[PDB]
Amino acid sequence: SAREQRDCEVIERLIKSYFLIVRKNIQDSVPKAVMHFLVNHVKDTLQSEL
Amino acid sequence: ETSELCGGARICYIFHETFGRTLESVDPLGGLNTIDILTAIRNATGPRPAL
Amino acid sequence: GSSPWDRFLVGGYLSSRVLLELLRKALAASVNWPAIGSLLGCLIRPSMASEELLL
Amino acid sequence: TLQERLLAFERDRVTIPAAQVALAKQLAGDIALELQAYFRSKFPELPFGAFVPGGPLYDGLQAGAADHVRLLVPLVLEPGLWSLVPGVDTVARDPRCWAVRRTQLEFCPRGSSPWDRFLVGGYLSSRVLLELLRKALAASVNWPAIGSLLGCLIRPSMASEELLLEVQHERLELTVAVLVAVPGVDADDRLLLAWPLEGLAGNLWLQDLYPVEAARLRALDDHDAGTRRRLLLLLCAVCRGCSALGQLGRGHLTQVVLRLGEDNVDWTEEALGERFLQALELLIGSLEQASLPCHFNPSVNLFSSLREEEIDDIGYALYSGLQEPEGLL
Repeated sequence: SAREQRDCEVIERLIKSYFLIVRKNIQDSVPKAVMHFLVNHVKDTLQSEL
Repeated sequence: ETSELCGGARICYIFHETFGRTLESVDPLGGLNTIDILTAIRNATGPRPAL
Repeated sequence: GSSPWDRFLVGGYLSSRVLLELLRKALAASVNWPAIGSLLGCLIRPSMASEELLL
Repeated sequence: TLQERLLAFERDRVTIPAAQVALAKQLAGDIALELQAYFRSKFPELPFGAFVPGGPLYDGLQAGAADHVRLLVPLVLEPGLWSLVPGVDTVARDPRCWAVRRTQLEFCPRGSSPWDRFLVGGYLSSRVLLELLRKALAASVNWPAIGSLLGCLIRPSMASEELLLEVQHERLELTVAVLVAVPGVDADDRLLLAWPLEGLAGNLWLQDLYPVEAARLRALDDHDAGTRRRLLLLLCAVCRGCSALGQLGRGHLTQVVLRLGEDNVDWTEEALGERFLQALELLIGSLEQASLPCHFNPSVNLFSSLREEEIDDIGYALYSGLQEPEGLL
């Protein structure tokens, strides 16, 4: 099929576009989680821990 | 002491030069074999007919 | 049982019949003709007689 | 004509501005020197030699940023404790790859050499070496200091062991292919490259015959003041300016030109057009056979990684190149 291949190409474009949106968000999301749950946490906890 | 990047901005490096770039290398068209996708959408239809 | 062709062994002879039955079944349904048609850009399917295919 | 077009084509498409070339060579040395200093402090236990810049940038004319800066990192193995083995001789039977065997353990047991940190079974691990050194480049190296020092943006690639000059202040961008390899021979040519084999044993190595091939074409030209390398340089630019030839790299062209080089024809600039078409004919024929045996190792088919149909299509594209020579230029 050819028409369906063209429809598949549309799907591929939708996949790429949405994926990149998701990935872009992840690029900021993770760092923040690490800072929040690990870095900033122990930054304050350690004193009481020690 | 001036030396290898560490402690602070090294993590900034991790969150950009390492991590950000790492993600930039991922896909976005990876795995997308047109023909396999055509199979996948046939599977997505399933036992029924489709418009 | 030592040869793979012994699955077609009836009495002491190789069964062309059973071979045909399995291979025609493979073409009849097992083969993913939707993948073949999608790949080659065409409509290809199995015939309804002997062991033939139709474009 | 083709002859005239090739001459212009060299000037217009082969030549990569001398300013960029000189800057690239400067940075090649600067990066090497920084990494030398870094490895001295990062891996003081290992006997790393002085790193050597090379490749097209030096090997030919003004290549500049057209291809990678090759950077040798010398794995000075302790003579007598390590030995070269063919991959085919082992269970992982791949003659194209090589193994470095640890020996003399009855006099120098594992833990005595610094290279024994890479000792798996009884062989030197190219894989672990790559993992650590790529990690060093990936993060350990202070690329902010390098960029600040040299006045540029330099960082590590996201594949193999390469570096990227994102931009030197003087309008220059380029990439560096870091070749971590055992010095190898006293000819300063053949190296044992820390190869990144994914299959079989990833500890295996690659016999680097690049400078051997380059020296051979140089020697062949020096034998009769010929222009074999000039043809190669033209072909390189043709591939750069032709997406159909994106599957045929410098290595592919090198094998063809080595075959061409081993001949006695008009090797002067006046017959660039003639030999250009001859190069096309030889390459196309190889493509029609879907087979390009390496000049220094005929068991290596350089077209074996390419689709037969695409291989033929490349030959057809080049065939139209024969029909309209200047259309490749």
